[PDB]
Amino acid sequence: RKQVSDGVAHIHASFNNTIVTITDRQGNALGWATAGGSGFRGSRKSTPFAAQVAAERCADAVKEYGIKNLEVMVKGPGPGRESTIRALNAAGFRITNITDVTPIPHXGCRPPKKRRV
Amino acid sequence: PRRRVIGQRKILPDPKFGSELLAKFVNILMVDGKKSTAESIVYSALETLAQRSGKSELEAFEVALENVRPTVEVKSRRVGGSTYQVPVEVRPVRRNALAMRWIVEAARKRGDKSMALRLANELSDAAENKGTAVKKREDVHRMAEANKAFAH
Amino acid sequence: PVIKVRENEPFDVALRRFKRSCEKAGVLAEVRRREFYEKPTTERKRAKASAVKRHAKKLARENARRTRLY
RNA sequence: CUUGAGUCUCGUAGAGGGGGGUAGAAUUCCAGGUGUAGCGGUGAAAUGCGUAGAGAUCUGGAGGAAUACCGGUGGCGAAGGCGGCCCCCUGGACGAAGACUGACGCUCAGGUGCGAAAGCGUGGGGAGCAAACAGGAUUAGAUACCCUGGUAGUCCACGCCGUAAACGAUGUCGACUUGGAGGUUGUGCCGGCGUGGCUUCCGGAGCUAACGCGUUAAGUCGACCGCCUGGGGAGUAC
RNA sequence: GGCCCCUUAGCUCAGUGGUUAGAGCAGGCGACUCAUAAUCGCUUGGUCGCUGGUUCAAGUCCAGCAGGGGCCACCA
RNA sequence: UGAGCCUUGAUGUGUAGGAUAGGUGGGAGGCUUUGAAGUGUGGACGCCAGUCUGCAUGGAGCCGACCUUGAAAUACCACC
Ligand SMILES: [Mg+2]
Ligand SMILES: [Mg+2]
Ligand SMILES: [Mg+2]
Ligand SMILES: [Mg+2]
Ligand SMILES: [Mg+2]
Ligand SMILES: [Mg+2]
Ligand SMILES: [Mg+2]
Ligand SMILES: [Mg+2]
Ligand SMILES: [Mg+2]
Ligand SMILES: [Mg+2]
Ligand SMILES: [Mg+2]
Ligand SMILES: [Mg+2]
Ligand SMILES: [Mg+2]
Ligand SMILES: [Mg+2]
Ligand SMILES: [Mg+2]
Ligand SMILES: [Mg+2]
Ligand SMILES: [Mg+2]
Ligand SMILES: [Mg+2]
Ligand SMILES: [Mg+2]
Ligand SMILES: [Mg+2]
Repeated sequence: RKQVSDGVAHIHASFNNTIVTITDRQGNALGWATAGGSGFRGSRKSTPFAAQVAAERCADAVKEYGIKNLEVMVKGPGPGRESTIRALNAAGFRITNITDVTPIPHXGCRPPKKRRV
Repeated sequence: PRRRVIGQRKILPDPKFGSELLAKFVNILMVDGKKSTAESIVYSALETLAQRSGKSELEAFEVALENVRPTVEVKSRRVGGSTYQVPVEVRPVRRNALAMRWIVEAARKRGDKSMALRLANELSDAAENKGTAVKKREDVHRMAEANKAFAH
Repeated sequence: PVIKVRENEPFDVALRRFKRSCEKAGVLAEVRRREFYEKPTTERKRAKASAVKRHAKKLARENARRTRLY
């Protein structure tokens, strides 16, 4: 469709799900996939296996651009932080950089209250 | 048990073929301690299968047995107080035992005129992926495949 | 946690050093800590408890030296 | 009269107090680009959000509240309490050498002042959180614990209220009485040897019903004040 | 009076004229658990309104007649 | 950035099957160094089995029906 040869993989790994998106160097999205869309509901949705499946589907879907290199930016504390990178490497891409971009307040706002389970 | 002490009991091979595996098969087929009846049934059915397939008694039986042995199974494990179904890998002796039990139980629940004919038909149909034993193996395999996220 | 893959090394070593850098940075500890609100009184009490337990453990470890088991 | 009490000269450490200014991270909201089928939440679900284009990702702007790391049985204050950075006004504490006053002291019924959070009045502000309230679950029932939303309030100025497990459950002031291991902050002599202030842990005599306290006493004594007299009714009625 | 949408298994809905009739819902039989609820696997289940003619091949062609809705008409 | 028509070239693999098949059709002679069997450079489409197309070498053949389909050669061609 339009050759790019460079991309950035954004990983959003929370405690309940994981979302991976591929963008150009300028932030323009090209494709995405989630663990919940791959056929995993509830508890199964929050396992590293679902994360790697979603990563490989995203690599499948973004093939029409001739992407050769990647840099990874991970945010979130979820289980699927590192299996996603392994799946991306096994998809054939070349990995250049890895960075953590998880937000931290420098005080900020007030969090919710403890759950009394 | 609690102490991990138990040993293993030896078995004696069948007279006319000299294979312990047919001995275990006869043992599983035996009811009420009557071994002679079980050996009669096994020999008749196995020779009928041999003359129908045309190769021999032993290798036809082994070929039929190869199409039923499972590879993965489901057990239950705990991680944080909750129990999950998890796939595990079966051992060869367990594979043979499961295959033999499935063949015998599938054969018993048929509608022919004799037990030997039932067993012969079941083995013949299993030697080409058709019997209910093959169906049960497929059911177990796909059930294990569904619960794959929980392994490791 | 800025990692640049250098020249001619496999993927596993880069992954491991990235993991150790992020473990050093104390990121997941912060995400765990800032999840809910904790009253000032609760935090002060927990700090005092931690200090007391540290002191007791150090004294017990030191005291075990003089005695022999058999 | 000078040994208690106080004044003067030189330095040190400090989230001690009142006022003004300013920075960076994050949440929320508004406008735009890419892009396409889910997101969110739970033990599992549902309510809720989305093909009228969400969630994810990049750029620009608006506004409020709080100051990650340093950070520590560290520090300061009569107590309640005090934490980003810079300036202005201001109170206390301690150390070294000397001069000056001449008992000027301690404690205090009534009296006066300060005093967390919630709450009340008038005028502003409102991001996040969240009593009341609504819906979804769970349950024999669930006016709850869990989920999705959400208004007073939490923020500022001025004024009331006067209470807390306001606790070291230990009133203030002075004198005397074996030791050990640390933290923090001054100073003298040549890393060693001394000498002051505050503070954490253990332990001897002694004391205690016991638990325990032990030079920062719950040990040996002196001055003054506050309070107690079996459990309920009651810290209630008039 | 004029447009339009709604019959396909038990229901609701996808179905391209060539060798397709599919999906979602209940009941049933299993699996995990000492045992439930939650999860997971396999299943029971078609007259596509009646008739017509065009192609090698008519579920997909329209033709004759059905039941209710959303807007707009209308001076015996 | 739409709609309408006018302009050409592609376009559509039941089973069978030299075959990625709309009918018809003057129809079986055209094309032929107005560079052909079969190569190499090279692009396109593609149910990805194969067709279209630029160039070069080569240099000049394919050839209808001829046989399985109901059908053939766009071998020249009008019609949509
Ligand atoms: Mg928040
Ligand atoms: Mg939450
Ligand atoms: Mg005084
Ligand atoms: Mg008084
Ligand atoms: Mg207040
Ligand atoms: Mg008010
Ligand atoms: Mg007001
Ligand atoms: Mg109300
Ligand atoms: Mg709530
Ligand atoms: Mg009060
Ligand atoms: Mg009181
Ligand atoms: Mg009191
Ligand atoms: Mg006093
Ligand atoms: Mg006593
Ligand atoms: Mg002590
Ligand atoms: Mg002492
Ligand atoms: Mg005393
Ligand atoms: Mg006493
Ligand atoms: Mg009384
Ligand atoms: Mg009263």
